Amino acid sequence: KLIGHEAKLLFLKSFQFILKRQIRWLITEMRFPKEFEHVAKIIWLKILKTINDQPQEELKLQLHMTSTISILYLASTHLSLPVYTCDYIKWICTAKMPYFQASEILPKSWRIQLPNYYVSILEGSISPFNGQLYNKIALTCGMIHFKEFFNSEISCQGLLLKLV
DNA sequence: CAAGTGTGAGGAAAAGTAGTTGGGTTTTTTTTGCAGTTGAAGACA
Repeated sequence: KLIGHEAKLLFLKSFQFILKRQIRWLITEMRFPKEFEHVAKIIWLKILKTINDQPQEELKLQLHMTSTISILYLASTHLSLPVYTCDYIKWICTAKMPYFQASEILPKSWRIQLPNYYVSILEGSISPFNGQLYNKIALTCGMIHFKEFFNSEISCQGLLLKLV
């Protein structure tokens, strides 16, 4: 039950939390060592950097259900391990991601952290429409300045194989 | 043929809050024994 800046801070925090839970199932499923884990961290460390700057009372951040996978997608692309469609289908099919419902957290309490123009909107609101999927991957790249930072973006001779 | 600024709204969701009701205490301001006695109507010198 918190409104305003600090409501945002833990909405921030919770967002922080689930992405991390997302990443570790990431490792278990793909077993792609420290590497997958740490690149993902700093990626959001980088994402956080900008959020603090336009703070004051900037509440444009609260990321969408999609921002998290865009983040993991961007980081993977760095690592260039896989593909998007395959990743998305696999994730939905096995609920590999905690993406769908936001009750996990470790919140019990973050849940009650009331919603404050936030936390309630997190975890499992809806399924992606059209580009919409990327309509934010691009934004994240925008926030990130990702292309300069990370090598070989979107590539994969593996998507071609997957496709044939 | 084609690419590019400016921008209004549509939509979602948990909890609150509405309407309609009821419950709910609350809260509350037929003589059966006795003995005596008074007053009565009636009566009298």
